[PDB]
Amino acid sequence: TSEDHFQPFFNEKTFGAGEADCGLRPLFEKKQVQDQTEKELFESYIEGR
Amino acid sequence: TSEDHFQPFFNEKTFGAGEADCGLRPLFEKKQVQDQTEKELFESYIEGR
Amino acid sequence: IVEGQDAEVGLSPWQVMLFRKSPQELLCGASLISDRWVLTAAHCLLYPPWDKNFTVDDLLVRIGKHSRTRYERKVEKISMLDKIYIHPRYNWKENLDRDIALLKLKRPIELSDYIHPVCLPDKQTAAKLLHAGFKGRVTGWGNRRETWTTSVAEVQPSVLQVVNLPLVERPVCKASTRIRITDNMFCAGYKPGEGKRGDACEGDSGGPFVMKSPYNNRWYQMGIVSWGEGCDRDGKYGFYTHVFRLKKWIQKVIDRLGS
Amino acid sequence: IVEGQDAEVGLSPWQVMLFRKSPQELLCGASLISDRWVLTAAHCLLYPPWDKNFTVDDLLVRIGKHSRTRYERKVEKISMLDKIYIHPRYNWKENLDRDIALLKLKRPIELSDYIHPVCLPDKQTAAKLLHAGFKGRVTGWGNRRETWTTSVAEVQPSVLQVVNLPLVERPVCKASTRIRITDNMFCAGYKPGEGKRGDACEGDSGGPFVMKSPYNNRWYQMGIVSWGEGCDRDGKYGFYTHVFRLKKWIQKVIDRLGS
Amino acid sequence: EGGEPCACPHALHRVCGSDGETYSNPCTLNCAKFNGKPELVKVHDGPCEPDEDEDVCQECDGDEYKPVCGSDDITYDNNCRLECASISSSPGVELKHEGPCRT
Amino acid sequence: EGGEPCACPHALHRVCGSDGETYSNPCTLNCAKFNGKPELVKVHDGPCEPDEDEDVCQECDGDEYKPVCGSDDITYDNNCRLECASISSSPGVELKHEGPCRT
Repeated sequence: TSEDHFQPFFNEKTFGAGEADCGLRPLFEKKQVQDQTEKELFESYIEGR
Repeated sequence: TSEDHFQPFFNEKTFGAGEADCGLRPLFEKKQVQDQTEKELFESYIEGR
Repeated sequence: IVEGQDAEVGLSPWQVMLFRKSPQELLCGASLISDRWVLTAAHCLLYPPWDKNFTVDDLLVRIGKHSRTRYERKVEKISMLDKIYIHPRYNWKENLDRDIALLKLKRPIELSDYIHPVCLPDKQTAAKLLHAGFKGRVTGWGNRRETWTTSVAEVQPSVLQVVNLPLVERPVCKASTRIRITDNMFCAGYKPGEGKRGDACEGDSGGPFVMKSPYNNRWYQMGIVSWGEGCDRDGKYGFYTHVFRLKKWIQKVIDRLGS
Repeated sequence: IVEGQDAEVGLSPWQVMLFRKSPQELLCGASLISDRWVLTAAHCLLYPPWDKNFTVDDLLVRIGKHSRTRYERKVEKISMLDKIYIHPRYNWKENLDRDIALLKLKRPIELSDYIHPVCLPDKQTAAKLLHAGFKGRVTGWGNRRETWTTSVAEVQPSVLQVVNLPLVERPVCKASTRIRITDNMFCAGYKPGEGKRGDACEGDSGGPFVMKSPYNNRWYQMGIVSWGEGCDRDGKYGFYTHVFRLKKWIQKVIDRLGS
Repeated sequence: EGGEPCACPHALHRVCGSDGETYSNPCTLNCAKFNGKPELVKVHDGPCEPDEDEDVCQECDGDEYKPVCGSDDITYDNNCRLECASISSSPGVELKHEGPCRT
Repeated sequence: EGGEPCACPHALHRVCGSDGETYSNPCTLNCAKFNGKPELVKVHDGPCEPDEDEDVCQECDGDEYKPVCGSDDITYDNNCRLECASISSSPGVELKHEGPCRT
């Protein structure tokens, strides 16, 4: 998909920290673990109907 | 004592102007108006005695 | 949140709780977008028809929670607001158009396993993911039912609730309400007869509507709970602020400051 | 000034501001005693420990101001210096003993509603007013916090700050610091648990400490902000150069060796 | 009713109505009026009956005594009680200085 | 400690301390280096991060064009600009002659 990294839109000086690592939950994404209902979301991307 | 009431202690030829009516603020004393906090100063005058 | 299920611990590291100082009450939900900024629905802070207009002194923020009442000493963080920013074109008198507000934390919080920011969408993500039928996730501590205290199933949840819902087709959104929908809002939910239920509800405004990108595996905030007609009514859907659309203002506010 | 308040306009028309040429910084406070002489603290000009040893070409004086930074065209008067006079027995090595200096403006200032001199005390006034428990006033654009923020709020004020402070008994001053006091300095501030707070702070040096006479309603300058152990600390007080104690040198410089 | 009356923002702003029932917010109360109870009107703000005085600080229980003084000029047995007070007993309190309050 | 190295003259003379923060003057830096960071050291003068500069001369905006030549051999649109530069872009600049700098 991407090449270098994710999309850091805001300036760290005004925004603060966080953006670069955003969206990766430490107790799930970071540990290769899935929550009880994630599947249901991904499936809807393929379901179509 | 002089002409205003105060006592000009410095030599006007060296000090420059101002002494005669020093300490009287244009926007306050001259216009008989009290600033917001000076009430406290006169108050401490009766407490510290 | 109606017809939802209890969230797992740390399921939503970005869920924020807006707490009222006096009386000490749950106001709305919100989300952490960085170590110092929070995003909510402007109607939580300002809403004249209820005499509501809160200043940085009328409320605090609670980050890291799971239980809605108990002080969770080991994970919870409390903060005060430095500056509140409400979209200038926020229309509360007509249809809650541009229902958005940014809040700046007095001091940057320390991120942890339970406190982590959600991402804001970009052009590609907005485009690829915002398609009718695709599902997002809503979380909040709002009522689990419509009216106050009715059956054995009490109204307020003990812990954070979760529910996954489908983005609905704009024509269907419009046909559902007698209100003037706009482009700064979207609707989500199940159609009647589908036999699947679920919706946001009172206490949930400000909370995030997220989706997980299948390309980078991250979570993006696409919506903000805003309004609806009742909670989980047949034929009615829930409306959320369109976050991606309003991203120009968010940037304006955050970046056009320090220099 | 800490625990101060925004000063009214033209509250201290004798308030001067020592500005560094390059970098363009606020250095200290100062007071106007006549149309051509200014009174500051000598450590604002000469202080070998920091290498600081300014000359007339190293700074300018801004008078009539209220806003800390903006050039206020309608009131402000900017002036240069001709000669700097620092007390010969000024002691910066041990205790800032005799911390006083006179600055002569290169050209006489034009007085106005915002630019007017303070009076120096005389035996009568110095004696009757200089009694513990009595309140004087301090003004400046110096910090509003000791802790140069990394959290809470902001240090630098926007406009001139004011605070009133009680003179304390010499023994209390002496017992408050582990520094050799002198008769050429006094101290003021509230005692712990006295109900109020307030103190000078970085950037206020050279600023005036004044008292209003009930005998003739004029403002006399009794002290010059000098040094302290932190700003607004419990059990600590602020030390001010004793102006009357040094009025002879002032006279010696202006009336004979000056012109 | 139609839509407008029940089109309500999902925020909590509880009030107590004439029927002795708590309503999530004024919009919630009005939407009901236009759907059965035309006599419904707001009595006062806040729920009709008070909430359970839940023990929200129980996690502090047992903590060693180490007083801290809060910006409210109240001494607390420890930080846990201070921080817990900021969302309950003393909304917004902050640690002024360690040790008891000197006032 | 009793604060013997915290008795500082109340003047500004900002320095950038290795703390990563701006210190009012060298003395305060030193007092913190004791009460806190025993290894804190001054790296450079001036604040660690430059001051956010507003429009100092902002009041000269809208002023009539009446050029004046200052001692720095720079033409200014008007007096207001000259005065403002003396405490900013050209410290101590003063009026040399009226009209453009005939150079």
